[PDB]
Amino acid sequence: GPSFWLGNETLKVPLALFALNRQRLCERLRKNPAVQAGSIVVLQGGEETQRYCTDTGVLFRQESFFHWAFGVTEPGCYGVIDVDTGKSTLFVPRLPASHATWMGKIHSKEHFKEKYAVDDVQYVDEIASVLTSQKPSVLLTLRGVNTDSGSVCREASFDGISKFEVNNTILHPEIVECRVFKTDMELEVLRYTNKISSEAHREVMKAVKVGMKEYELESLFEHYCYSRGGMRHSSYTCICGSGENSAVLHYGHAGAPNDRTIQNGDMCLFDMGGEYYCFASDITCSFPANGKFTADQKAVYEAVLRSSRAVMGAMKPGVWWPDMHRLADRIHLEELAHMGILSGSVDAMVQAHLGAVFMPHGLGHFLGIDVHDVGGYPEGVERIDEPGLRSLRTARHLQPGMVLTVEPGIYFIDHLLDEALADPARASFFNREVLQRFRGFGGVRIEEDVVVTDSGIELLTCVPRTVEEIEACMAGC
Amino acid sequence: GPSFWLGNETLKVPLALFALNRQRLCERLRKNPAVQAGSIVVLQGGEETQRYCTDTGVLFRQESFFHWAFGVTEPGCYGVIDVDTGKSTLFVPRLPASHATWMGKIHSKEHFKEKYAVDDVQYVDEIASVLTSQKPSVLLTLRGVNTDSGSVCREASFDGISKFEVNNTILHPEIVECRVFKTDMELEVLRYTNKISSEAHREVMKAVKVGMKEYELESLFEHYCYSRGGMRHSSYTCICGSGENSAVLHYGHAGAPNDRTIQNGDMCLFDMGGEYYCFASDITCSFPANGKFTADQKAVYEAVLRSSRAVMGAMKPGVWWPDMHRLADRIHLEELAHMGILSGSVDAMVQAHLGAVFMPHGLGHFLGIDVHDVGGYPEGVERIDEPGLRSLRTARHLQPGMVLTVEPGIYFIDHLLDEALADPARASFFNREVLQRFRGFGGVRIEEDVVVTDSGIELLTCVPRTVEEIEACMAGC
Ligand code: NA
Ligand code: NA
Ligand code: NA
Ligand code: NA
Ligand code: NA
Repeated sequence: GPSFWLGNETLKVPLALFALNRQRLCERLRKNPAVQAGSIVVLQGGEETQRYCTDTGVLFRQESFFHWAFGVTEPGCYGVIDVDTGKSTLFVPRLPASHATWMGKIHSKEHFKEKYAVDDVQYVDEIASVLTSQKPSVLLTLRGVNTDSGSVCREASFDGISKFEVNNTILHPEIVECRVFKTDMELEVLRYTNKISSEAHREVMKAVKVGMKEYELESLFEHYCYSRGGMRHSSYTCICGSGENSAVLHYGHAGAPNDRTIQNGDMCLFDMGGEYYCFASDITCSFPANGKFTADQKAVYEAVLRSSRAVMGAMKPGVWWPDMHRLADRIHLEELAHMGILSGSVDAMVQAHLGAVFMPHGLGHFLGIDVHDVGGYPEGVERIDEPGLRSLRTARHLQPGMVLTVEPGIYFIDHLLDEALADPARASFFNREVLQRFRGFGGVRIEEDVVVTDSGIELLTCVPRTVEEIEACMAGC
Repeated sequence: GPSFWLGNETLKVPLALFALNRQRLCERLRKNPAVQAGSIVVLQGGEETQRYCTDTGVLFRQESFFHWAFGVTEPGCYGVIDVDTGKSTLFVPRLPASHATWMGKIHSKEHFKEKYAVDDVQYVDEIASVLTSQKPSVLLTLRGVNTDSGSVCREASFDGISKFEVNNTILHPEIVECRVFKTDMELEVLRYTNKISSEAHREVMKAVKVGMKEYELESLFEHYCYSRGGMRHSSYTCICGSGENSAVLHYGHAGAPNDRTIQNGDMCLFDMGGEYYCFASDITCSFPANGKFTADQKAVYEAVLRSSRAVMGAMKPGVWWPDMHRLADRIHLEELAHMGILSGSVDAMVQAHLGAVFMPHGLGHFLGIDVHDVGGYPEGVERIDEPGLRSLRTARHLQPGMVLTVEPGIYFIDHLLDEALADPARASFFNREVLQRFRGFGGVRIEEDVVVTDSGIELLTCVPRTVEEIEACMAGC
């Protein structure tokens, strides 16, 4: 059948991918004992937006659940799925015949039907009529709480919906759960987003020169991803932290917009990932600006390399994700002790949650259509109220088909260091004369994207990682 | 004093630019007989947003009126200006000390005071208490209708505002009028945005090759603008129309995403403009994909060049903008007749509104902090209900300090030509034996940004324009 493509060397994504998603959603819904026969899933697509009160258009990116189900790139659509039959209907805007002037061809409904391989296409203004005709028992709409933002999903509405029975509680947990497990077709797209983003990271490492602004590398990264990968969007705002900014976890946003001059001796921590057809990638590379690790930089870096590889090697079905977080903590503490920053029993350090002083964020998260993907905390899976672990975006056990980032890091963050040094249960583990050398060091994060397999993981990311590989890459070898 | 700068060769913009805007707004309001003594202007800044229900952040860009008055890059602020004294107070978010875990150093109020050169800085949650202590007579808030989008400006609101007298009618027309007339400091920024965008257009003409995707040039343009000009945003989504797509006026949006392969013999129409520190640029260059104009391409192109230069030569204070639109129409019609596409009396063609068949859009618009800048249709200025002229974004008379685009074009749009050919009042002008050669030609638009001076215009844009210049640029001169 048909495929989404941006030509050149970009990936052809079969529209069958979305058909399979629709089938899987229906299969799950049919197993749910609360679901009535004759139910119809109703999703509302994103709409075109403008900046504030202006007419300045914002580039449209589809809403993630709607994209998962339909793969539709146009704004202003709806999509419905008969649960019992699996039959899909796309609803497209009826554009005035007088509109070929400003926006482009006025495509027929037949064009959209063949483009998206759905069962039927109707106009948005006909939705109440078309639904009334099907005599559904209930409309299943999307409403629930995203566990990363705390936002409530936008439930579909249309002129005439009040005439229907509507259930807005059943669908969200089921569609979330389907999104958690990537199909083989979805994995092909994620391999591709990781391929292009990995190439772009390598180009950035080759291009970095002392004296550049951080944003020069952001620009280069996005230019590679778009011109060579067809990635018009990134998956999140690029983090190009250099020097002390590598310790700033929330960096690159408008209040800290990648505007520091990279200096000789600085570490760089670049967390960037292109998006292709609404599928994410998320990769972080850390390396010395000047292309040569100092002894202290090599020590910190190789500690995170060790925890990265230990977590990847331990991951397999049945592994509890918080145990991976604690595994990384333990390794970091051992290496920070080997380095002389810490002294004493690593067992006692773990008991005092010292790892969270150095890695306050979660070890990694699900990834898919959203970079922080849905389904980390379904009902019955509890957040753990401890330093570090409270920041984890899932406390689930791993299963085949889950896609995770693995992103341990070690940072020297003054607020956290100083808090630990004030606490008698934690202060004694520090050698202050050694820690002093590391104030302003910045931080190192190594982030890989992986898929859980039947026996372990498959790594999607392909960037230089050892000190040797990084130095050779940056030397222009 | 302090300036905004992104380093390297980027423009240093003094924060005194915004202080001057605030002073101008107060001087205007002091002269307004309806403004009460002790009035305070209250503006609310833009807030940080995420994609839909996800935690994926959208890169924050300040709201335009708020930017014009304060130049503040951070989300979540408010700003007030005492009218009688001109005293400015910025209100900033209160971040808890623990956010230093994720954000590095949390900036003090003093930091923001020095950064923005305002008189005072307070936390947002203290706004009601601070205003109460000032004992203002009335708060002047922003509400009015944007004449391009039809949207209503977001009026400031905070907890406790109901305890004050609020006027939401006076401010909008006044602050809009200040924005219409650019200061010397603003013109320096618009000259810079034109310089960078001009260079980037030149790089695109040098790089275009038959066989590329349109979006490869969008990517290159945006990369030049960000890496070399510090332009993180474009002023609007890039329009990169090749071949038939050059006749689609706002091509490049999500539904038509610059995804055509450029062919030998195609015309390209590239409408792209970087934004620096929320100041716009808007430039359109038209040129043959293969670097060599055919006779037909040269004739259409030079017709638009003729109207471009006639309008620029005619613009001066006191000129009614709709007269410039009609001037361009007349020239296009003369030239289309001189190339054999039309025959008969140009006077009769103008009476028949034939110009609007070839140029269905307005001649040009105000430009400033928004690409389609505010103030085109203040109370008393009426829209003209005629083809072409109906699309004008202003019917004002020109005055010194206004900034306008001058963007005549000629396009071969099938549904417009077909309408004309089906209308006995218009059909007779066409020579179908010559017209047939231009079906699928696309279109040409030449867009310059200019400032109205005391006696004429200043051209901001600096790209090759003659056939000879364009061929030389594409040949790498
Ligand atoms: Na990341
Ligand atoms: Na991540
Ligand atoms: Na393993
Ligand atoms: Na334009
Ligand atoms: Na324009």
